[PDB]
Amino acid sequence: PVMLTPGSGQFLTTDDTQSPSAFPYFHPTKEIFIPGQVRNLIEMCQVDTLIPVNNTQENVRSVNMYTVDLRTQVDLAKEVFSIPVDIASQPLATTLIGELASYYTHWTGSLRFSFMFCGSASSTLKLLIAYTPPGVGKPKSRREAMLGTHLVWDVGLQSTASLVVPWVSASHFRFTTSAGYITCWYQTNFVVPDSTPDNAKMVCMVSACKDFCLRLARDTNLHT
Amino acid sequence: PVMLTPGSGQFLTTDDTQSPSAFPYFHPTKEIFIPGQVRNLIEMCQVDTLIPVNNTQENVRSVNMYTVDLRTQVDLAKEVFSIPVDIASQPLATTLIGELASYYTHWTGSLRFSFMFCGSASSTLKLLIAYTPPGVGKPKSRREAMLGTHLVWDVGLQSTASLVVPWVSASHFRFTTSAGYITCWYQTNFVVPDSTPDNAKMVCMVSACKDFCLRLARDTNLHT
Amino acid sequence: PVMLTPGSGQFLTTDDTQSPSAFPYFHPTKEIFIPGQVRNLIEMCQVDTLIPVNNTQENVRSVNMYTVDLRTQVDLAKEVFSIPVDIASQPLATTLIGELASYYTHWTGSLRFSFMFCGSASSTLKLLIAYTPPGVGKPKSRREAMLGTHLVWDVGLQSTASLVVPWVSASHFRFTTSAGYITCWYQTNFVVPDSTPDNAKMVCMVSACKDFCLRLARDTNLHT
Amino acid sequence: TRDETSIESFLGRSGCIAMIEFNTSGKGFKTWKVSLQEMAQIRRKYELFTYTRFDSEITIVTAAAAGHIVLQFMYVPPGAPVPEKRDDYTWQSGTNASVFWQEGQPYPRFTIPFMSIASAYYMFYDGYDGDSAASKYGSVVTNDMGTICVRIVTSNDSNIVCRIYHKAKHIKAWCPRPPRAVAYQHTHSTNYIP
Repeated sequence: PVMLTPGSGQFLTTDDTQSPSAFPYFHPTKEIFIPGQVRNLIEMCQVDTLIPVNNTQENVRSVNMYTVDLRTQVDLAKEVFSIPVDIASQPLATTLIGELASYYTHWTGSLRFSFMFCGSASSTLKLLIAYTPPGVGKPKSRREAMLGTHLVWDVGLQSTASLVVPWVSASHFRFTTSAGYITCWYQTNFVVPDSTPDNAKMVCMVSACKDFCLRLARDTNLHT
Repeated sequence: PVMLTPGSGQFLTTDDTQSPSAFPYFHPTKEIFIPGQVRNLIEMCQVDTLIPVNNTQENVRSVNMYTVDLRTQVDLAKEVFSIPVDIASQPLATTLIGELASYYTHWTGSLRFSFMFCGSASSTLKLLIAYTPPGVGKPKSRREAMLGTHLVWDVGLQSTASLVVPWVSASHFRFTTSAGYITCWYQTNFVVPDSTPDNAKMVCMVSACKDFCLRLARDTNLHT
Repeated sequence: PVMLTPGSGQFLTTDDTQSPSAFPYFHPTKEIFIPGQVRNLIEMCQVDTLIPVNNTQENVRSVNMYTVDLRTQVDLAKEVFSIPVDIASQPLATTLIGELASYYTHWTGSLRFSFMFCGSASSTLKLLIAYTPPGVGKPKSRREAMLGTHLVWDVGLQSTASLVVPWVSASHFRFTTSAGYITCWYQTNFVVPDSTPDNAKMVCMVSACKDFCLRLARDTNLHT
Repeated sequence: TRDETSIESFLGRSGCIAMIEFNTSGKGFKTWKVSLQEMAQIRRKYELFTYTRFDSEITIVTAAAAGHIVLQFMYVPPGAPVPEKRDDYTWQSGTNASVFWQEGQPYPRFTIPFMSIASAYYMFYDGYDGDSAASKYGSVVTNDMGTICVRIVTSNDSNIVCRIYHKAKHIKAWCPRPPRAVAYQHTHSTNYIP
């Protein structure tokens, strides 16, 4: 004695019932050990990938989109670069973390940004790397950036610098379509001895921290 | 081996079966603490709300519907006010308890009526507040009201008075569409010194007691 | 209270449900002991069956397909025979193991090849039996065969020889439609006294070892 | 928390991987070689990995237009013979898995095991079917998953559309890869130029 109830005989595409094996007696090929098993996408989000910071129409078809120019022949009052911290938008959107977050509606947790200087061992320079919180508005000068959260990075002493931007929003998650700005400024002119390139390149990278989380999966035409 | 039985495959709108989650793997946003959770509507019925006692065509579009006039220039033999104790009808119907009872067919338990005098600290007066049981018929005079259940309230001494009307009907519930009358009478003229208003206002309030209960929910056009 | 789910009411031809007996009260005839019960086809694969090595248009309608000629009147530089070790193809395909493997998509494990010399007790000869691994390519001469895995078999001393070819492929199974070659060569001329046949016959056989396994059954027009 | 980024959550959601259509009036049957490469949105998610292993649950949503129609859906496993005609011997073979379904019944469902002779499917394969200049390269060489075949069993003017919903189950994935940055041009190929 049974009653079927209003869900009976549906194909709900998200259901999780048992179903008959088409091939009993068949034993699948034994699962051997293969290196590099992935159990969660958050393992992939934790890898540092290059930010295409140098988005200009001459560079976007090439390796040059990843490298920021540092040079002697410059207006030292201008920003070196700026990165909006939202993984929803350029330049972060095509990084591995921006790509994995594009499969989800909601994201949360801390982002690690890393910067690598690629000038000679004889090249020296100070850069000021500043984080500006959401809603504060991007700094207009090196002095304004220095009054905020910042690192004065001597690239002569340290070839790499890092910044961890913690989660800061009213809700425990935010949609994947502000988080603030990272901005870079000259603290000094570019210093070199003779017979040394008077310019260099810097590479910017992003990854998730161990607290990172994605929620509410979605599929959309962000790839055709 | 099963038999379906005559209820099988119905959509009974009041059913309580399980049904499949459309979104397994999705974890809802964490439930934070929010102040003022309501678990039962009887918590809301226990709040004192103002009775619109002064239902006249000049006052019903305004704050004046809630205030009863008390004055020197009056016929002291007339009723000050009367309230039918049935929450089914005016003036009680638009109070929070009358509104919540309008979602139900049946009600039971005790009603607390409260009266607040809003004349000056120099103003004094006695009012006789009388309860008349159901079927007895509303008092025609202050003497007839005094022979029944009543309070002689000195508003000079006490700025607030209350009356609890207990449940009195043959059945344990009654329909939401008598319970008796509350009536108010002048025991004295309105007494003031010089430079004092020779009139004042009184405010009437109603709430449920802890014994109050509502039964058999219904939806109807009492709001359009 | 039940929900049917998307598999409900299918006839899946590979299903394994219970079903009603058409004849309760009927008791089947008692199962007596009968000799030679088979529980698994791998018991049948382990029997030595003759290889039709001598596939020529004069012999294939007759007993002569199973016998390889050995003789005095021969070019001693030529191969005596060769057998591709794949049970998928001629001559192995019509042996009992080739036939049983044709009901399956995948096979694995070791093959036992046996050779029986049927010349007189007065007849003597050495044969070189060589195994060539898959991808190496069939030997062109007795010297090249001797440099590989081989037995020098004196048929005068031993009337039977055997070779076990172990499983050698990248996957744990291979499809039933290389495994290498078995090749046979004269090491000596055919030696006899007077009044003895100056030729003899050899018979080749194949079976599975105890490690043999077949997987993923299939039916196809390899018999009409 | 973070179960929604598990590989079972990310790869193991049901999707329409194929769209079988045929007419009747030979003719009254259709076949589709099973692959995840047909639909770009499905393909991109599997191609975040180098190898994947799963059983797969097939659900077939059928609509038809001119009594109730009867269909046979047949799974032909890797390396078994695929139908050439509507009443070929392959439809009767007890080695194929068939589900007979009749119109208005709940949609047919079955799970195929992981069928491959290798221990996982190759999403990418840096090698060949053989030595020749004509030899295939890439994940078309490996990964025969089988073929889904459909025929009408009923005797006679009708059009039939079958949506093949597929859910991967008990999923394992290995060696993560950069996401596909540019449009897919062709099945199993990494080619991208318009």
